Amino acid sequence: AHKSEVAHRFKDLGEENFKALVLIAFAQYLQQCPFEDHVKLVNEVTEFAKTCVADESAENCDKSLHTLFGDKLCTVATLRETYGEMADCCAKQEPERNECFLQHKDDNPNLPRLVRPEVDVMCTAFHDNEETFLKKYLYEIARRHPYFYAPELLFFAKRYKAAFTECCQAADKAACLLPKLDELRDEGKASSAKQRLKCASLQKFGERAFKAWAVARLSQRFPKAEFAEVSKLVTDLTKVHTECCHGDLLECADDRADLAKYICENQDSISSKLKECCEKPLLEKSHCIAEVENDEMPADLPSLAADFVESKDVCKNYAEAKDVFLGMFLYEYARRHPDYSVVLLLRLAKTYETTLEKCCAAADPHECYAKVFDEFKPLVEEPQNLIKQNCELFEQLGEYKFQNALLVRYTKKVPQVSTPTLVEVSRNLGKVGSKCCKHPEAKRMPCAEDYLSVVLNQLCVLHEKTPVSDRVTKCCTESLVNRRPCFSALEVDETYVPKEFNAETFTFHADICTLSEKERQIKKQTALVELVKHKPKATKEQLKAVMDDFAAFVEKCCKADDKETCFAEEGKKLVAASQAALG
Ligand SMILES: CCCCCCCCCCCCCC(=O)O
Ligand SMILES: CCCCCCCCCCCCCC(=O)O
Ligand SMILES: CCCCCCCCCCCCCC(=O)O
Ligand SMILES: [Co+2]
Ligand SMILES: [Co+2]
Ligand SMILES: [Co+2]
Ligand SMILES: [Co+2]
Ligand SMILES: [Co+2]
Ligand SMILES: [Co+2]
Ligand SMILES: [Co+2]
Ligand SMILES: [Co+2]
Ligand SMILES: [Co+2]
Repeated sequence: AHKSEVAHRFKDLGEENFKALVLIAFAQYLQQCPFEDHVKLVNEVTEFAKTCVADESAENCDKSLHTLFGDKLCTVATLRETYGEMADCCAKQEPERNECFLQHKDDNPNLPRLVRPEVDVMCTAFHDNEETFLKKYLYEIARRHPYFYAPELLFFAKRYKAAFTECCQAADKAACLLPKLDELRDEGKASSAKQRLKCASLQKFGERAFKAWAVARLSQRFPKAEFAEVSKLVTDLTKVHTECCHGDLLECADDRADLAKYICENQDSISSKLKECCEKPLLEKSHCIAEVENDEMPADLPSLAADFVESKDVCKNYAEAKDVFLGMFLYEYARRHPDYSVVLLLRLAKTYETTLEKCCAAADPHECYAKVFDEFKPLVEEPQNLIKQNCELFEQLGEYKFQNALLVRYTKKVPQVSTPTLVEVSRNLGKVGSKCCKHPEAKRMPCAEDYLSVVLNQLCVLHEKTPVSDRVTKCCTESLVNRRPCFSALEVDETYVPKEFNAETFTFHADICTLSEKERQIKKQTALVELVKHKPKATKEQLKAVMDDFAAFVEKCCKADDKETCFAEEGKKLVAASQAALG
């Protein structure tokens, strides 16, 4: 396989893992081409690989995968028809050609939404046409998420299969399945957004900013590891994110294996918990190490007060290699705080920095910087107090009513954002409450950071494409440490011009009674926002009193025969009282 990289990779990867990545890849570059067309390209390329395994001497096996992929893209007939100047790439050398192709990938393709089929239909297809069933999904998921790291999407497509295995052969397949599909969807939609943010935050902020976030996260993960070790990994980890964001998966995947290789050797130098993962095969090893549990910190926890306070060379050591010192601070503090959000640990370091800038210029440095660890406690409480205020509320209200609290809350704060956005974001923010309040107190803040980050990012992408607010924009275009407290610090818009009434917005029909919870709930939540938009000035009590009356209205007309007249004639009456109530 010296001659042929193809064969080299068709052996490092399964045929099954290969065929899927080739499919993923082609979708990701050629988003508009049909499935049938692609599975044709897949098989042409697969048959070609095998040939090279047998004889690496076979013609066109010697070629680099870069050259072979491009050659196979330019094979496509509708390349000039559908993809225009993407076809012009095909006239260039393979350095410029591949880079050309990457530049034409649509960050947001305009493809219809994927409408989930009824379980019965799906399960039938899972049985009768499994491969076809499972490959379209990778296709549909990939066309829509072109920059998504193909190997991650390979792990997602197999957890998918395990749900049809489990939920299809069950009494109630629907009630079983759709919460596992919405679950994976949610985990997959998160992972997509996490990859954008990671790549975005590398360019929109410093490599320093990324290296710092990295120090802190890896110091929690591997607490029993020297600054020098941690430091080295931060470097290699940056190298890999900088490359994977360039977009070349081949080098990206290679670097990862190499890094994982380094990690799996030297494992006693890094962490205990890396054994499981380190056994795993190529693509998976890297995947697992990213997710490995935070290793236990050494029993001996030397006071960080001794080194960074209550010492003389604090200001000396800082003067030379301050970013080593700051880094050393952050490392030391990070491993002694795996329950802290990373955006917090960084905030603390920007403090220690900010402090030592002032206090080293000071006449008495020792007495100047003696209360730095007291400047951290307000910063630890703010995110902790919002964790408890919010998880308190959640338990009382349950997920739906929690969501509805958030809807009313945010609609007043930013009434300009479309009802659909507000509804999605609030729903999703509910799931953060569900996901993370089930985590114990320690583990709560990391959890929040992960999910908020994506929810907040997705929001911050959507909005900026179609801006409606100054205050959302300031927060999105702001530091990663300061992005969340910026949103938290939002207040109600007192300048809003209440929306006009429209009865159809508050009309309702019998369907709702038998509808699915999700789609029923969303119907009601649209109304809630629309209500709050139309009457922002209204009290909790006032809105509750309506919500109580709307509730009973449904409970009634869904226990009615000829519900349709009920809904119309009680909806006329409900609407009228409501206007009276809030008018
Ligand atoms: C509104 C979502 C409900 C779930 C709990 C949210 C709590 C927000 C505060 C915690 C933020 C942690 C990240 C950070 O340290 O900035
Ligand atoms: C347009 C949607 C705005 C969503 C705001 C997300 C805020 C995330 C942090 C939660 C902090 C508590 C709620 C708040 O007061 O903002
Ligand atoms: C003032 C204009 C007419 C308003 C009509 C009532 C709309 C309220 C719908 C809110 C949904 C409540 C949530 C629920 O009960 O699950
Ligand atoms: Co060979
Ligand atoms: Co190899
Ligand atoms: Co059968
Ligand atoms: Co998506
Ligand atoms: Co390359
Ligand atoms: Co390289
Ligand atoms: Co002292
Ligand atoms: Co967790
Ligand atoms: Co303003």
